[PDB]
Amino acid sequence: PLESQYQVGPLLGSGGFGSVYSGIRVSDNLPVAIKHVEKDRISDWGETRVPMEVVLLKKVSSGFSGVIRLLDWFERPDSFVLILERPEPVQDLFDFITERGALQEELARSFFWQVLEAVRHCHNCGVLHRDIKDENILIDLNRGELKLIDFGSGALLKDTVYTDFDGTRVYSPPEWIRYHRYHGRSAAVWSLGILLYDMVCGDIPFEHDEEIIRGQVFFRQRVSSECQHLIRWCLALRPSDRPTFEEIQNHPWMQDVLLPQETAEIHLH
Ligand SMILES: Nc1ncnc2c1ncn2[C@@H]1O[C@H](CO)[C@@H](O)[C@H]1O
Repeated sequence: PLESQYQVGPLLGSGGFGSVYSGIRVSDNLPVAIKHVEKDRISDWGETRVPMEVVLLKKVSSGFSGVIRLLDWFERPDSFVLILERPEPVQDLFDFITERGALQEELARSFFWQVLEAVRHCHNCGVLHRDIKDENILIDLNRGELKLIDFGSGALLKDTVYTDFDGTRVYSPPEWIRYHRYHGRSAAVWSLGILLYDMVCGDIPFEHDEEIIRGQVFFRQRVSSECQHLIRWCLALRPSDRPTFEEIQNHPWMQDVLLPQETAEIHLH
C-alpha cells in the first residue's frame, strides 16, 4: 500500500516518460521521486510481467551512484508507480546549460567523465540506456555528482543489431537515420559525442537528418583542438570508426579530471 509509506508532494515534471512527483518516505523522511506510468502507454515488458524500465533499473540499482536508483515499485489497476531516489538540490544538465551557456572544458571534462563511468556501469550490468542526453542527466549541485535518469527507452544490452529506436532523433546515429539499424555500444558512443558537443558549445551540433548523415561538425564556440578531436572521433560516420569507452577515457582531453566535490566547489557552489 504505497499510499502510506510515502507522502506525495508537488509535480516535478512530466512528458514522454510519465508524471513525476516529489515525495518523502515516512520512515526516515528520505526525499524520493514518485513516477507514474500508464500501462496503455508502454510497449516493452520483461520479468512477473513488469515494464522494461523496471527490469532495467533493477539490474542497475545497487551501489554505484552514477544512476538514479530504483528504491521500490508498485503495480496498480492501470499503471505502475516507481519510487526513485531524489537528490537535493538538483538541476538537470539541460536547464544548467540553458542558464549558464557553454561550459568551461574543465567542468565539461568532469561531467563527461562521470557520464562515461555511469554508462560503463549500465553496460557492465547488461543495460543500454539508448537515450543519453542533457535532459536525462541530473546534477547534484552539492556533491558535484551526475546521475542518469529515465531508462524508459532502454533495452537489455545485446551484441546483435537493434531495429527499433524511440529515443531522441537529434541524438540518433547516421546508421539509424539511413538503415533503421544500429549496434548498442557504437550508437551509445555517438550520442556521447552529441552530448559532449552540447556541453562545450551550449547546443547540439545537428538539427536535420541531412546534417546527421553528412557528419561535418562545425564549432560555433571556441573549443580546444583535443576536445574537437574527441568529439569528431565519437561522431565518426562509420560505426566501427568510433572510439570504445576505454579509448575515450584514455583520450588526451580526458586526463586530469576533477573529483566530484572539487567540481562542486569550483563550479557549482
Ligand atoms: N529521480 C529523480 N530525482 C529527482 N528529480 C527527478 C528524477 N527523475 C526526474 N526528475 C525531474 O524531472 C525532470 C524531467 O526531466 C528532471 O529534469 C528532474 O528535474
